[PDB]
Amino acid sequence: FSPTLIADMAKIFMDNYCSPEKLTGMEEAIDAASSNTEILSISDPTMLANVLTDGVKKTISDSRVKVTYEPDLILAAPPAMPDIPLEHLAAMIKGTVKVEILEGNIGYLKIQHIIGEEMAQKVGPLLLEYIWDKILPTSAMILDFRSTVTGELSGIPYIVSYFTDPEPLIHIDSVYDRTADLTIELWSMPTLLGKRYGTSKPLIILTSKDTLGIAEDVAYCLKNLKRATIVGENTAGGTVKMSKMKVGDTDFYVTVPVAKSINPITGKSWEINGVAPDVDVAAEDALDAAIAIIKLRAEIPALAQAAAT
Amino acid sequence: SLGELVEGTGRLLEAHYARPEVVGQMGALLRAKLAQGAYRTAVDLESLASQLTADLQEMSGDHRLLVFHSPGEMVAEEAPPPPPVVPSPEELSYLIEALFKTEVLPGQLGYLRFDAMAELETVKAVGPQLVQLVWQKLVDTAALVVDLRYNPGSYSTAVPLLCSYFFEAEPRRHLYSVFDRATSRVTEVWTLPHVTGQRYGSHKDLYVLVSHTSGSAAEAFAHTMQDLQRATIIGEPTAGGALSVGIYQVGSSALYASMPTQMAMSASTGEAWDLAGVEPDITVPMSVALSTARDIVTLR
Amino acid sequence: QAVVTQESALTTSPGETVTLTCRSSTGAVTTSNYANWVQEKPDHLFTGLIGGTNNRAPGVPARFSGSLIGDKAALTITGAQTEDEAIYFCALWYSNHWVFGGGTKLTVLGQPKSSPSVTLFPPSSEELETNKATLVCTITDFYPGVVTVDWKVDGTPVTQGMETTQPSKQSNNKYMASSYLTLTARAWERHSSYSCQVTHEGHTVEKSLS
Amino acid sequence: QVQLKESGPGLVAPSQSLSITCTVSGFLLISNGVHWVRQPPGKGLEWLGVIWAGGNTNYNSALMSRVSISKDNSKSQVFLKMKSLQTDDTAMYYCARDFYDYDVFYYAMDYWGQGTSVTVSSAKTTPPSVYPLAPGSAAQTNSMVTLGCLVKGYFPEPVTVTWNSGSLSSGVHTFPAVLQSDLYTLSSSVTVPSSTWPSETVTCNVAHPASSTKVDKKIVP
Amino acid sequence: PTVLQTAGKLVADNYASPELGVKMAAELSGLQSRYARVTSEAALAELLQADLQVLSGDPHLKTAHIPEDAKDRIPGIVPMQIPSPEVFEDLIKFSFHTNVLEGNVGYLRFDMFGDCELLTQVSELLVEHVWKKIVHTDALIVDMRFNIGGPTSSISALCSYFFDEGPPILLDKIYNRPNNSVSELWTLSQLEGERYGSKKSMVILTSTLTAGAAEEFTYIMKRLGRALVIGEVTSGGCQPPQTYHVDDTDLYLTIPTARSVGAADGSSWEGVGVVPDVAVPAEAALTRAQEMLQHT
Amino acid sequence: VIQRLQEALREYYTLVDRVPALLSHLAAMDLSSVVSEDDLVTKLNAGLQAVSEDPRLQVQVVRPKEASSGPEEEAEEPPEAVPEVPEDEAVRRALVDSVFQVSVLPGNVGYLRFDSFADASVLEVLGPYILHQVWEPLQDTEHLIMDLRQNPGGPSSAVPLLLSYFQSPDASPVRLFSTYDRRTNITREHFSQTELLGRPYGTQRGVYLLTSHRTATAAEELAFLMQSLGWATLVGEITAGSLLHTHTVSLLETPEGGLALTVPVLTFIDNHGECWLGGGVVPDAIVLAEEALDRAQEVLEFH
Repeated sequence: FSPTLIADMAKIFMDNYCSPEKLTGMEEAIDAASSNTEILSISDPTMLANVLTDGVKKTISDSRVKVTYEPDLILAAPPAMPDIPLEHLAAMIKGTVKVEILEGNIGYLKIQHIIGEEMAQKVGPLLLEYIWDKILPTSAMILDFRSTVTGELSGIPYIVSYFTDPEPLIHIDSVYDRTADLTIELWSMPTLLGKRYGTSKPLIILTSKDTLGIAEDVAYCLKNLKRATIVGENTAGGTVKMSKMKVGDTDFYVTVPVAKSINPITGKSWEINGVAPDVDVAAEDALDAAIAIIKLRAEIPALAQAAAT
Repeated sequence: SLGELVEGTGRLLEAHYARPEVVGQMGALLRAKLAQGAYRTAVDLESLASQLTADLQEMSGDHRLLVFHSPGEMVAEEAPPPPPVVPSPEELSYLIEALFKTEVLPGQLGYLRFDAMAELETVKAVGPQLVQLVWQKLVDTAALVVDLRYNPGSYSTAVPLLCSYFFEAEPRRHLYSVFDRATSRVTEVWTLPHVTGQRYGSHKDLYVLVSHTSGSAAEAFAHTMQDLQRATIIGEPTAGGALSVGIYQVGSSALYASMPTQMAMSASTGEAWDLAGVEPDITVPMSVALSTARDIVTLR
Repeated sequence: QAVVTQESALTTSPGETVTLTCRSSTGAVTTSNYANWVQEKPDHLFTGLIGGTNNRAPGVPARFSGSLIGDKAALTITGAQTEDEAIYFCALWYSNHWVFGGGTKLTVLGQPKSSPSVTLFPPSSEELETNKATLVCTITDFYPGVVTVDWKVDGTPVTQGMETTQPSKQSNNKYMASSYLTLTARAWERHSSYSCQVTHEGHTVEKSLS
Repeated sequence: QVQLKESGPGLVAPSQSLSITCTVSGFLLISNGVHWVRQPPGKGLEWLGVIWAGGNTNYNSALMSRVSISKDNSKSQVFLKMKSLQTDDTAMYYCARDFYDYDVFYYAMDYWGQGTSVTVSSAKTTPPSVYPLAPGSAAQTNSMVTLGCLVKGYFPEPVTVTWNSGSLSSGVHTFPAVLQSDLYTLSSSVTVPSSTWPSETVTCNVAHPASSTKVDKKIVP
Repeated sequence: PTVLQTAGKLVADNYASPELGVKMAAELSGLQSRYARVTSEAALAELLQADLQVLSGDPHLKTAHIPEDAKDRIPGIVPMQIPSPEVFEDLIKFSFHTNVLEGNVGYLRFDMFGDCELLTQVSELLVEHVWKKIVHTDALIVDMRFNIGGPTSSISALCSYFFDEGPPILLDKIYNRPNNSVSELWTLSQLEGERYGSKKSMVILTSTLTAGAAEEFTYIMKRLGRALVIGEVTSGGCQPPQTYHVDDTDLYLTIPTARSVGAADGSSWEGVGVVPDVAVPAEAALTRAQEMLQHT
Repeated sequence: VIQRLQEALREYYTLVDRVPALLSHLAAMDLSSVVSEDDLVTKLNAGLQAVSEDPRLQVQVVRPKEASSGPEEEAEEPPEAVPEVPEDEAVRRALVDSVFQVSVLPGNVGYLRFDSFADASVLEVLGPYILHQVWEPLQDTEHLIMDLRQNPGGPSSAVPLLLSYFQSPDASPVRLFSTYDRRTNITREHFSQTELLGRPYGTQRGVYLLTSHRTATAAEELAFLMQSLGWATLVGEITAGSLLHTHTVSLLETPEGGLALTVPVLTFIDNHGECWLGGGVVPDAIVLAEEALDRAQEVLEFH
């Protein structure tokens, strides 16, 4: 063990935590913890991990930060792979989406995985006809994120851009990564492969309590941009990036949020609390409600013109 | 209820209404409303007062003749210097100094302010001292401002005497005729041929300042000065509170009728003054009236 | 107010005409009062005879008629029969309620007279144990329905202790009644002859015991 | 055929409530109104109220407050609720049908029920004592002998008297009841061939419904 | 007080429009003690000036206090010799520019309108120099863009060369209040020179500086429908003002003393000036006149 | 909801002239704060009242706990029906005598009470008998008290006929009100009748109408019209506010939990040109219902 252990955990935490400005008093609690003889009296490594974990809680107020003792932890490395041609990547993407026109000429696109910039640039031309051209002529659009739990940050501009004006460029999100000490800015793209959907047609996004990750960010941003109505349940409240980090040559690990979104409109984030629906309904009922909203609103102009004269 | 008021109202009007020539026509019309069925729509004191007030205004045009709730029956008569409280020592000059504020404004403009009209019996005792405080000090001025913006009036007994300071010494000027219906008054009211102290005279410019709080005898003075074309009246429409009416309660009800018993006919115009406020020649808020009087003097 | 009055008793004989009247306290009886005439027969048998002033119900004899006689409603029986003997009620409608009159008791003379059957019963031994003794005098099959029963203990007329029922109609239209003499067991044993004497229309029927 | 039958409680205490039912048959309540009428002992008839087909009711104003009439169309029942009883509410209560569909309009009470007797009293229910009435004078009067049963000290009415469980229907007389200090007393007699009694037994069976009591008395010489 | 009365008399006796003076005698009588408290002569003049403005609505009326005023009297000329008609013609040559522009268009710039006497006596000496040069042109441009001076009696001479001889035209009517006299300006049937005729286009050029009798000729020619006005709205002069001393005092009253009453429209060129038919900057007015004439 | 509401209003709301402005404003509201029926009702109700000032137009949801039933009315009144009127004249007089209670109060004051308004088809049949019960007995009186405190109304079809007993017999008839039903183009002027059966009470004698909070439908219309024409003094409580001038339109939006909208389809314009919005007749002399008869007597005594 040693007191060295505490010092080395602390450095990992301090060097990587996404919000260093909130760490007043931390260096001091580290010093105290290193000389706390009750801590020094712990021989059980799992008890040591639990104690340090609760100690940081009563110091930092962030429930995502944890120390664990994990002997026998092996992380599954990415699998070995031959060349995968673009046509087979396109077939894999087809398997993660459901594209449909629902009665009423309403576009439906269920997206299980938000694809990243590389994939979108390289395989997108192979999917244009299959996904996008099918739903382009619809009068309204429903994006179904109710079961979306994975995705890439770099895909966000590709979704938002199709639903917004080319000009002015929109600053969609700003993400800070503490480990890289870098801010990543996400902007709309004035030129796209496909045609824009326009700004007039209704866009509704369906959400569930399971909706997690980049999908929460897409919904949050389109909501704050006043482009989309959110229908369903409050989303899960994920984190842009967690890292689980080994402490030296020891079996202790520090788990820390290392990146965060700082929304250009709200100043806040989708993270932790998730995104609140505009129309709150059970997730199983979200699709029916979205359809009903779109249908009613489309009826309004004709109603008005009959009443006016 | 409706006949109880109507029978009392007719009897009150016949005996006391200042325009007796209107009574024959009122006696025809007021009871006509019952027989032709008009009085089958009113079943409250408020409805009775509103219906009769509308019908009375249509037949008379006289805003002094009005039916109201007994809660709205005047307030009380004004309380100004009584003769029984007048000091005997000739340092009574001090009382006159505080009753009448006299200034000589830049440009040789007289300013006279006083905020009540005492009874003529009070004015008789104070007259020798009034010479020193008002009449002599304003002799040098070429124009006079009389401020009545704070004057709630009183008794009109000294109004002919005060007005006489602004006329010729030897003319005998008709001011107004009072027709009291409760008797047969028909009393012409004239200027006095002699006043105590120096008259201001009929030539020098006179401006009378008025407000919404200007009342009774002060309204009568402002009105007579206007009607005789002697002074320009400046400020707000006056209170409308003259002593030309009496109040008659309607027995067994919460209503009354206020009735003019007196007509005031102005001498120089022939006009019947139906009160309701003096209307100024130059209508301005009360605060602006002194500035306005100065502007008229400057650009004459 | 809205008090309906009728004669209280009338008497006729068979073949004569009788008129019963019904008056409203409130004013003249009119068509709008829809005078109804109801007949009460022994042991609360009510039968509607005339409705709406002059409409005879279908099952009613043609000898019954109703009319407005001046200011009152009238029921006329032309050629009265012994079976017309009943109580007649008048009822008047007053826009929201009905008011019944007091009823007229009609007696038809010439009825067939019947003399009473008398039975005298001694106190039971079972009852004597209780220290009371009741003598029971039953009277049946008499007409008209009014008797007078006198009791005598040892030749001496009894003044107290007797109770007589009000005559009741039997199925056969004749009447019945019962008279009770209650003594104490002691008194019962102190005397010897007991007599129940029933007086019906001038005649006397007495029964005795020892 | 048109029938109306009343059923009520028999005995009720002063200051309490009264509920009576009129069960009709032969006509529908959805089409005909029903009236409630009462007859106090040794008094004339008194109208209480009516409930029309449509449900509107009208009451004798004198009673107005204490009375309430209602019905059950499906059940063919009309009910009368009467409160604040006094002993002067003692009466025969009747239901009668309302009719007006005549050649000329008029209202009539056309068919009357048989009535139900209500006794309003604070007196206590008391079962009867039954005594046999035997001739005493056992001398042959003729071919028949007349026997009886004395039903003494019961409250309230009625009592039922049967002879040999209804078998003897033969000149049976049940006399009216006398009331002395709130206790009724009545007799019943039977006439039988003298050759028969006492050879063959004669029994009177008395039932007092209000006390759920049954007594049988064998009449012996 | 005498000063106010003496001032008011000179205003009342000489104002060009006496019919608009209802109330004026009463306001003159309205001598204020505030006015009598003024010891500063310039402040007295400013105050009476503003007083008249809130009573008469004419901004040309003014009272001024002017010690040390000396008006320049007409120079001595006769003592040195009679100005001969030949030197007067040479002086008029210096107030005109006479040209035939490309397109056969006459151009005549006139810096000073010259009176009836000067026109009757010296015109004969300028007939060949001015008029005969531009007679044969197809169209005519009168440039008044810098004309700021001129006598009234000249107007007949300019108008008459550009209208028919018959019927005589009543060009203007001018009322002078001090003289109590209406002066009528008419066309003249017989002229020294040949008429230009009524067919050839006449354009008059105007600027915001164009002032006085030049505005009247432009106004009259425009109202007669003979000339098109090209340029800016004219200055809006008055036919005569008079600046008049009050008794032996250093106070002066400055008053419009005559006015035009146009026969056609009942109105005047005065004050508001003359509106152009074609509105353009004054520097561009000549180019536009040439363009309009060439297109027609 | 919003779509269905705008459609319902355009085709059925009595004040058609307010539809253009409503169609402009309703779609422009901020609806990103409301996510419940109760909220939607409350929000639209506040906006509708601000724009219309018409309390008759109101969104209302069922009890949220039992959504199959709500605050959408109860049921139409059942008075005497024409198919249930007796044929016999005695019965008809007797029925009229219980429908209308007539008293001559001390001081020669007529009292008339009746507690329903039947259809004019029923009043036609009863008219000859009403002459005997009502119109003749009150002829002797100098003032009349009409007690409607227990009258829940019924059809308004006989209201013009009843009113005409308190009007001049002559021709032309008097204008009572004008109906404007938006669902069609009614604009029907309703007038008094030039002839009545039996003696009219006339237009001169004092008339006092007693009202309660239970006074409803046709009884409220009769009281309001006697007041609007200045023919009688109304005394008692503010009436129930139940007039037959509206219709209820369900929102087929079950997500919105049992909502409906009550819409006035009819405008009632009186003889003074005032639109009556119902919500209750307001008495001239407001008192509790128990005090109304005493108050009418006081007004009569001190006239």
